[PDB]
Amino acid sequence: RIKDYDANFKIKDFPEKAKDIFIEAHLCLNNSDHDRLHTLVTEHCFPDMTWDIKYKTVRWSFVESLEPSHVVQVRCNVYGQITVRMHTRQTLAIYDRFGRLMYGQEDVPKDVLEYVVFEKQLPYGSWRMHTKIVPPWAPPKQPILKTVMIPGPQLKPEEEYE
Amino acid sequence: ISRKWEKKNKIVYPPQLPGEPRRPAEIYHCRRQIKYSKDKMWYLAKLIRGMSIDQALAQLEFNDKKGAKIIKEVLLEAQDMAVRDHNVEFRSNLYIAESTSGRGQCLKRIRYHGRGRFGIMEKVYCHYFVKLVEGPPPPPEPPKTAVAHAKEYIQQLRSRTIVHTL
Amino acid sequence: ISHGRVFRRMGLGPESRIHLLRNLLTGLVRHERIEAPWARVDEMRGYAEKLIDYGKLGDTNERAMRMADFWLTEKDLIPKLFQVLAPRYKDQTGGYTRMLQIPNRSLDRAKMAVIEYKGNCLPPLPLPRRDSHLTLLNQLLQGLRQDLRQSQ
Amino acid sequence: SPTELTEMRNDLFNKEKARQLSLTPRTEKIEVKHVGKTDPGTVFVMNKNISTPYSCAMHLSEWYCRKSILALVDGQPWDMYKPLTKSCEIKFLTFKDCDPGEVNKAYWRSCAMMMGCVIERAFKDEYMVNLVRAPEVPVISGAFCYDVVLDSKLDEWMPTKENLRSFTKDAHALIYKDLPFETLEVEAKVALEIFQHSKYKVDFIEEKASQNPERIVKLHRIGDFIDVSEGPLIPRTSICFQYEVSAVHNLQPTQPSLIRRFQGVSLPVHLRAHFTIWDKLLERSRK
Amino acid sequence: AAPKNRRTIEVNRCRRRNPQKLIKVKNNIDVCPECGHLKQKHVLCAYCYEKVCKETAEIRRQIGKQEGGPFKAPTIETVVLYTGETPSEQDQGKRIIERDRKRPSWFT
Ligand SMILES: [Mg+2]
Ligand SMILES: [Mg+2]
Ligand SMILES: [Mg+2]
Ligand SMILES: [Zn+2]
Repeated sequence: RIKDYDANFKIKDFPEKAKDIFIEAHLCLNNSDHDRLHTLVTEHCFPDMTWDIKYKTVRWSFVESLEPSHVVQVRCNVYGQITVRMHTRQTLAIYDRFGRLMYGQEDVPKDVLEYVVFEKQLPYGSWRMHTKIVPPWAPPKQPILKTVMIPGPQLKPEEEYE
Repeated sequence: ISRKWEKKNKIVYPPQLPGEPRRPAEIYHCRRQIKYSKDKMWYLAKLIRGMSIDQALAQLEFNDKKGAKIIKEVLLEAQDMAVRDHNVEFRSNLYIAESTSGRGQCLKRIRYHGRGRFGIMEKVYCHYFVKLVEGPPPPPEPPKTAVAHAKEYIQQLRSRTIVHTL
Repeated sequence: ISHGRVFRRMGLGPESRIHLLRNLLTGLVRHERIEAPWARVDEMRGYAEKLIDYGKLGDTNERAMRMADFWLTEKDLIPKLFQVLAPRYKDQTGGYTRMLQIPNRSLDRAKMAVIEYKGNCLPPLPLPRRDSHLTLLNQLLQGLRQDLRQSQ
Repeated sequence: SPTELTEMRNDLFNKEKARQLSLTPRTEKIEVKHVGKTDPGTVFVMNKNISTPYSCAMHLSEWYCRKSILALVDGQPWDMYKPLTKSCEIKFLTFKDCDPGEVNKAYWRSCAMMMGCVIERAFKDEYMVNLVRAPEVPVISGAFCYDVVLDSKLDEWMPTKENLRSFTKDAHALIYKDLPFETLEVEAKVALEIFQHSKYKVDFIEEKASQNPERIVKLHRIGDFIDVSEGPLIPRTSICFQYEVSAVHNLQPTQPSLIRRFQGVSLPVHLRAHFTIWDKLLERSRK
Repeated sequence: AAPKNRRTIEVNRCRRRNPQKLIKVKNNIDVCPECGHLKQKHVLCAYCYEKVCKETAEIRRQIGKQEGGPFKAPTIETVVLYTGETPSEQDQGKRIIERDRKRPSWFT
């Protein structure tokens, strides 16, 4: 279906383009380039990437890809979604409004395995990141620097704790 | 109308260098168009000015003025947003750096007097502003001792010059 | 100058004061716990104690019956006064009422208090309790007491 | 020299702190649940070996920090500044609890430690002072006791009222300084390395290592003052409000050495006693 | 009498910021050991008092339902019994107010 709609697509050549799109989108997140983000990721992706990062600086950098990226699953007014498994190595450093580090290390690289789902709209559409599937068996993410308090039930006077 | 206080929370500072003191977090909050006189609100603002968040809440919970409840609600909202969005680790580790009351947009009404005469009432509204700064409240300025006071006097004496001469 | 004046000036006059106290005291007899402005509760506490004494006097006492009839505007409470409260306090000689200040009224920030007859069926008030005997200061004072007792 | 001894002891203490904190790199998250009566159900996701019950109190409110002297972690008492080591149940203990016994003991030990520091730093250089032990006397005794052996030159010297008042002044200077009670669980080997110049402290460390299954010992510092603690201590010296070195008594078995017991009495800010009650307490503590 | 001159903002600030005007800090506030909410030392805890008042309201509503009308105050003592509780020998001969909930821990 993808080939009958486009006539110049290559599944074998897709992974390099997908990796380039991913790197460019994350660099756009780093530089707060929403205009380029809207071209590199879908409208279902952009809010997920930007909402919680608003008012904070992210220092993201891709250092290397451990194993070559390769397509995994592809399905299809008509959209086509391609799942690409990438096991690469990246860096993070997220700071507060005040420039205080709150996640990751600016230099230490970390190995990340992820499944990026790209989508395309079938005249002027293109391939843009649509989602990231997180395996239920995914290793726990890096712990946060600051401690957290989770309030218990804010009991009303009549209510009693259980 | 001006709404710069709300925008003051949107300033993003550049990342701090590792060899730099940790910048205390600042959270600006406000409530607009409170049905309360700014003059009366000023007393509550002055009361809680410079105190820790918990102490301010404690005083406001037992002060009888109407504005006390409004200021308590504003402070609670400020604490919640400081924890959720401004990366403040501890709820209690906040102090009121700034607290002021501003004039709101008021409405003019007529008060009827005895002989067909009248006065112009003003349905007074006021704004309320708070800045919460992370960290323990700054120690109160200790009263200047006799030693320092005499030191200042002696410095004044030493500063004397032969005026109006070569 | 109000030297020695022991009665507050309440209501619209002396009669209105008596009637306000009477209504508060009837409510107290009915419910065994009433929250009302602090000054009014303070003024009515003595009258509550006096009704308890008059109920102790007994049903047959015509003077006590007349006092109860006047003070209890709801006549169903006179049998209560004479058969539930006075028998309850027969052992006691005084202090039938517990009065405790309450957070100020939300409406006008009035000083309020709760007054109850002791031993009522209602849930106990959050009474203020003295520090435990096991505190540091209390233990030191217990040591003082033991030393004095051993000396004597 | 005493200054050299203090400097090297503090250096060893700091190296031990650095080693302990480096033993657990990164930030491992431990869940500590507030099993206390009020604010029930609050679970704190703290940093392991870094966060403290004081950090828990800071998360809760300022009143917790001001009023909480001890922390029961999984049923055991903890210093408010002792880092937590695992997910657990936490309950803050104040002075005015129903059964303040543990808090009383901790305050009592802390007062004894402050007395020991004052004793060691009060005497002149030419006189040797060696702190032997802080007996765990009950509060009912009316006075916390600290045992010291002074120089043989002063075998017939008894402190005067002015000397006792100077000791109280030094203790109040410490209180004004308001130093935290830093704590560590350090192996008996390092404890002996720190206290190699005090046979009394060495043998006390040996007894503690024998009592506990491992060779772990509670080592506490107020400021530039390392000491062995029988148990948990209070957060900061500023907790103390009234503090008085009441008297000194020589122990009967004087033939081996003069064990002089400094007896004092104290009360925290939360339990201030009136002037007359305090005077009576001083009279009863002078015994 | 009318003002002879407008009082300046300096004089007005003096008058209205004189510490006699300013609100006084209250040092009698303390934490309630029961619920942990703030309370003035002499005043009863607001949270605990509200608990007691709501339980009292429920009990009084049950009392009214049992009475069934005005001027029907009982001539005997009253005892409140909760779910899973039976009258004791002392409770015998006393009007039983049944509450459809577990007895509160504070209530005894
Ligand atoms: Mg007219
Ligand atoms: Mg006007
Ligand atoms: Mg009047
Ligand atoms: Zn309470």
